[PDB]
Amino acid sequence: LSKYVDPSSEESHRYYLARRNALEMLRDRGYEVSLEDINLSLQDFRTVYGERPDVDRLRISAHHRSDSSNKVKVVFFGTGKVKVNTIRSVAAEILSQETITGLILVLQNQVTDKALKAIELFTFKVEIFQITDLLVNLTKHVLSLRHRVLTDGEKKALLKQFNIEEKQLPRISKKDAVVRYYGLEKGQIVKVSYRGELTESYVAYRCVW
Amino acid sequence: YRSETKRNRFIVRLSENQKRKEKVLTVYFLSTEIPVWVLFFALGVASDKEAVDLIAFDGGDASITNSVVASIQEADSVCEDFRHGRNALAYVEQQIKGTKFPPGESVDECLSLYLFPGLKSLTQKARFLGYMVKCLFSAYAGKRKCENRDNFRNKRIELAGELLERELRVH
Amino acid sequence: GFSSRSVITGDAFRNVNEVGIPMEIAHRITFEERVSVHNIGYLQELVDNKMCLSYTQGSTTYSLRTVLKPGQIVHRRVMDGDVVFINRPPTTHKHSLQALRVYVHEDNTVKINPLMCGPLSADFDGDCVHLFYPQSLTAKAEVLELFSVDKQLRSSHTGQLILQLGLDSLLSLRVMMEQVFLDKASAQQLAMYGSRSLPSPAVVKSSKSGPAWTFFQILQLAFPERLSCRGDGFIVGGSDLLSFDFGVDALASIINGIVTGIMVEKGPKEALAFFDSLQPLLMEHLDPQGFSLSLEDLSMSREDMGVIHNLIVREISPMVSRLRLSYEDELQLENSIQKVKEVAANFMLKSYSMRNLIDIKSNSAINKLVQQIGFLGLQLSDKKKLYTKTLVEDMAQFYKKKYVSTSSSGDFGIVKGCFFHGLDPYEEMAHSVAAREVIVRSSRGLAEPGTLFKNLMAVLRDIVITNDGTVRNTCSNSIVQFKYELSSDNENQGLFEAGDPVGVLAATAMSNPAYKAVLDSSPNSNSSWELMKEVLLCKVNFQNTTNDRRVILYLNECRCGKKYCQENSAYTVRNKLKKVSLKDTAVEFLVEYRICLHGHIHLNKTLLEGWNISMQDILQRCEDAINSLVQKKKKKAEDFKKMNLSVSECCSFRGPGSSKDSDMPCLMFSSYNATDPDLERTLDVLCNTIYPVLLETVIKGDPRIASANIIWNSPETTTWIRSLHASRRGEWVLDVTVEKSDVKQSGDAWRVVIDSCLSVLHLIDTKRSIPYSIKQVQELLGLSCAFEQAVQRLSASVRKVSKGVLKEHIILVANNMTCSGDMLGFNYGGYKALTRSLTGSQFELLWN
Amino acid sequence: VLFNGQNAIVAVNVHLGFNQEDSIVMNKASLERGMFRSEQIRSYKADVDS
Amino acid sequence: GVVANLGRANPLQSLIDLRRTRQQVLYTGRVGDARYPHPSHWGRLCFLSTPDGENCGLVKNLSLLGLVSTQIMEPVVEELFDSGMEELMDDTSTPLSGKHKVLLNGDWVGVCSDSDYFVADLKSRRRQSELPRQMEIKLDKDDKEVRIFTDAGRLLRPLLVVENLHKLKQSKPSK
DNA sequence: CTCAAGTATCGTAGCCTGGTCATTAC
DNA sequence: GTAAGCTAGTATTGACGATACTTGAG
RNA sequence: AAAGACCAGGC
Ligand SMILES: [Mg+2]
Ligand SMILES: [Zn+2]
Repeated sequence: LSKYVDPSSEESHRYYLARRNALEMLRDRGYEVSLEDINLSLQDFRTVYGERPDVDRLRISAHHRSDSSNKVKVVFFGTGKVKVNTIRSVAAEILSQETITGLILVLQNQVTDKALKAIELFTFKVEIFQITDLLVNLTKHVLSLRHRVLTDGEKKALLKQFNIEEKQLPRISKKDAVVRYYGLEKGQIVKVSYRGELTESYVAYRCVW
Repeated sequence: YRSETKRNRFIVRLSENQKRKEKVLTVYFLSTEIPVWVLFFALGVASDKEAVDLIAFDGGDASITNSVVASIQEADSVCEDFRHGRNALAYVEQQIKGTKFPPGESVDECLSLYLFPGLKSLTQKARFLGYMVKCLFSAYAGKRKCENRDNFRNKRIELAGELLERELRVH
Repeated sequence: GFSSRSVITGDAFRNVNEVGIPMEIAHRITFEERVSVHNIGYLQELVDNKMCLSYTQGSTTYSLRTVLKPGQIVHRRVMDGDVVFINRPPTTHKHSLQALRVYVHEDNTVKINPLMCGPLSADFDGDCVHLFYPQSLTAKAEVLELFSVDKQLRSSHTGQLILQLGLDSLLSLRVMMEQVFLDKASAQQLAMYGSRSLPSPAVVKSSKSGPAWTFFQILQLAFPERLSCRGDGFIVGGSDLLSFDFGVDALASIINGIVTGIMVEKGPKEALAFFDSLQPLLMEHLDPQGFSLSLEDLSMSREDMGVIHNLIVREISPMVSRLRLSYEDELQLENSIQKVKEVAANFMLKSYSMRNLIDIKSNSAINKLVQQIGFLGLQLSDKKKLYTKTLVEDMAQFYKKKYVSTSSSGDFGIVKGCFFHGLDPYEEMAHSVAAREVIVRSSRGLAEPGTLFKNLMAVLRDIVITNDGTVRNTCSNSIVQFKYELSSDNENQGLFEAGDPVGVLAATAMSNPAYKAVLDSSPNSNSSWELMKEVLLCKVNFQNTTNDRRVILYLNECRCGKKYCQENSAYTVRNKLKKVSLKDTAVEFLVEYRICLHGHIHLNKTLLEGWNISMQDILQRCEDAINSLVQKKKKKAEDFKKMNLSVSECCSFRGPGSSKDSDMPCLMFSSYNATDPDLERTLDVLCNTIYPVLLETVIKGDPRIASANIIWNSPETTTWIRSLHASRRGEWVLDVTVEKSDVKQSGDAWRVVIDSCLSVLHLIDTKRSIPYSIKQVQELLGLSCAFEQAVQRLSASVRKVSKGVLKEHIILVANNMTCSGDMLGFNYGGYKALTRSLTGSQFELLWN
Repeated sequence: VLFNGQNAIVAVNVHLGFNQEDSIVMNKASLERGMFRSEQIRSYKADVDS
Repeated sequence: GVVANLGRANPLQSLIDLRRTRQQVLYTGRVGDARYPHPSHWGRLCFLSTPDGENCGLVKNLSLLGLVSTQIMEPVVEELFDSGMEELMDDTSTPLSGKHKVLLNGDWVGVCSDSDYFVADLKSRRRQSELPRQMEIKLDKDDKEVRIFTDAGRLLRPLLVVENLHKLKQSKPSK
């Protein structure tokens, strides 16, 4: 290994890392997904799906841990430049399937400004990602910190103390890394406790805005 | 080349006036872009071999040969057989005369007045143009350095006579 | 009311909070008083002695230059005991407003205590101050209550004291420490200056001499009564200095501990009384001894100078002709010349006068003495200097020209001589270039601190600690922070209180080290100001500069636990990444006639083998790229219709010049769609379209990585961009830089380094590698990670220039930057962004 | 006339803390005997029409 | 920045106000190496004394033995033939390889075959007062060129000539 | 039928206090 | 009325950010 | 009056 290079296909390895990243983000978000559907090798991935894998034979993912009616899917894509008629037809068959509460669209090379408004009208809440953003797990990095979201009652009890109206708080934008990694809506309030030799024993509270 | 008169400025440029053209030679004389091969045959040279003798390439250097054959076959793409008698001279007549504020002169008196003052014959002006092009090609290949204006061998110092002359000419 | 400008001089024998005012100033400035009960007789005495200048009863200003009834305004002249406030004209003097008590003299200057030079950052070489004179009574109360010296004793930028024992006082303490005992006459003469009583002698009787005190009993003569405190190197008990440990490396810190003991438990003014009794005692101790320096102090021996010159001509000069030809990352020069400078300092601190007149642990002040006694060191280089490289080449050629006596006997950028023995004319010119560059950088370069302070005050002006304790903006009434300190609450008071303008304090604590760094303009203080600007001046719009494309890649640890296997993985990934193209191997392009015209790209045989490339590789890596470029962006690229390629190890066509005769490797190409009736247009298409696009084809490595070099890191900064991994210190890293043509929007360089690292990615430490710029960390890891990294970088840069800045101002700066939602800068691009996105009135008195 | 000043005898020594921060201490009797004694002439000008 | 006031605080301020030189620039604050000493200042401009404000390095001071040349009014081109210079013929057909070009104030006036005899004979005729004293002769081996300057504005300085230096012994040491 | 972009320009680039002068008549 | 004879007519030390235009192509 | 232009001292 000290000087080894893997003489295999890279695109199967890219779909492997991106699919385990999707599974990881669902498991750390909280939904029940199968163990070791995360924890599997690259080699047995290459045995089960090949070296040049097809995308519609993906992992149709599972539902909520404690709730039952909250279920979700993933949709992978092809390489070339995309047009939104594909997304509307696949959304028609998605809503025809059984029932969901959303899905993750992992795109490949481009999203369209015609696309985001033409997926905005659908009857659930879906996400759009990028295939090259999903390689390294950002919550496995050393510099990452915990973002424990507090309940609506704890939000009320914090707004009790300082007599404030939620737009005088410090903010965190919704097009942020950890905000889309946990799939947070506007108006939730998250806290973070800092470790680090100038900011130890220091906590912060931000409102998604 | 600069001088006293503002009508004496003479520039030879090595550039692309445009795929992927070879770099060619251009003359900016009397606010008029002229190919340098036309000016060579206008000053009185007879052959391309003696024109590249006037430049004196010192051999080799295929970029120099590429630039001179591109400038030849670009000279031939502007005037139809400029090498025949007074064709290039008529070309620089109609190229000088069409400018903004043309000079009150024919081209022969224009050459004897505003082209390289201090030289006698047009033969010597062709030789000086070949020396100028040799200097440019030698700087191109990295054998010559560009002038920097911080080296004081490129500077003159003006005191009371030089300033008082300039002030007195205005009034 | 009134103002006054005057030249300052010093006076060590009056009190710290006293200012001496010239009589010409004092007899023309007035103070106004409202005459009423408890001051009829006292003001009547003054008007009888013609010390009141003017008067007004009602409104009609009748002059006196009249008896007193209660209710009019007397304007008397300045006398002893009044309060003025002092300010040097605040060019950088942002917090120097001090309140002082007035005495009058006959000279022309303004006299202040020498302990007040560092709170004002003034010296006695021509400086002038402005004195202001408060007229209203509520203004007198505000000046006396906020800006007095005992009120302002503990600093608000750092946690330290604004009053430190300096030049002559510390030297007096050092010479009082190297001899320990004092006889009776000088001890009683010193005891005349103490506020306490002289103790019994520590030594009552020896058989040799008489009684003798120690200097601890002299130093204790300034304490207050019944003091008992404790610190690091001292024990004080019962107002007696019981213990004080040895040192000269500790002495100033022990004095600072004694003063903070007194000002933690002693009074309302007792630390000032301590200084007011200590300083004249130390002057009167040093005065019957004197202190000087001779030529012997400045003359290094012949042996030590021979060792210095031998270490230079052995180590420094053969290296400097190697690693200066490389690029900027090799500052090994500075470490090695610092080792030789350490040797020189160890030599020169054998003279007793020189070690008492400097701070030994300081390094900016110890390089200046090495330049005088020994060599000057490096004076010319072509890295981040304000002059160009043509000047450096001209100076190297001039070095060849002038030392015609055995040229290249050393380097041209190293000066070997000293100031004490004199420079050559060449060494003088080389030193004069470096001095001129420092002077220009210090004078012209004072506009970026000037801009930074304006944009810092424009955003940080209205951030106040409120009455409930939350640090809030006041124009928008939004929470910037929930607590300013970490132990402040309504049971425990602290250094900061409600109503404090903490934003202005943060802005000034940020602007001070910037101005200090530029006014010094050392290489270290230049690099620190660079590191500070790279945090404080970020841009919310993507500018895709050089730092935006840089990525640091880390590695794993211990292949099979064998020695020398981590560098092998480093070059494995380097050999996978690094870009070398076909034109890096091409030498000539030879068009042949045998359809008819056939091009021969000729190669070099050796660099194919030194990089392990074969020719079928080059055929593949040309063919895939040319078929992609005829597939991508299909217009004006129909020259590759049926163009042909071919490969051979040997062709030997060998056109007229520079033959290799055999195995000159050749990539033949041709065309077949150009069925032309002329050769002259075929030569145009094969020499002006195809041959350009066939040169920039890359053969080994990835086409998007512009560079990927290996740095050993290990800068004894211990993982400068890591926070908690291990106690390891010697990792080797790759600093990948992507080409400009690939990064389009922000965050792309990480995306194209990870995707191009994909077949070798089992070797890279995925959980540790990060980008280089702080906005790219914000794009990759999020806003909280960017906040913590901005604190961690700003702290290092500010600690390199000026030591001990409090963490509260840095945390407030990083909170105010990232309060809008995304990290913004202190420039116009950040200011208009937030502007688009978006004490007084604190209490009220009334009767009861 | 290339040199404008005096030859003063200088000692390098501390003087009760009165020469700190680049101050100097001078001699009273050397000043009374005429060292560094200076004359100064100022001109005040005015014009009218004739 | 052309005409200044004369200062009379002491005679030295008046002396150094008359010996200054200036490089005027457009926006003061973004120049190249104009503010720095160049090695071609040696002996003619002081590299130690300069202002420190905005005019740092842009205003120079003359050295002590520095002289500014003036224009030579006599014709000099016809006395160049006596040292081994030949004419520039008019045929544009003859090649001139090996010969060095001579340039008088930038104007090409002739060629010379041996250049290490032409220059050494011109310099010997200048040291005997039949050529003007302010005439600059530069031999250029790489460009194959001999440049001669006789115009105004050049900075000169005196130097000892070593090979003529033995002519003091036989003279008399009167001042 | 619009983003980006490749130019095409605009405009500020050290800043503040002192003292001074010399200020087109037509 | 001065426009700064007509004056050049690009034909000589600045150099970046910041805003505004004429391409191809989904 | 107001601006230009210069010089000096700091930052
Ligand atoms: Mg000072
Ligand atoms: Zn070949």
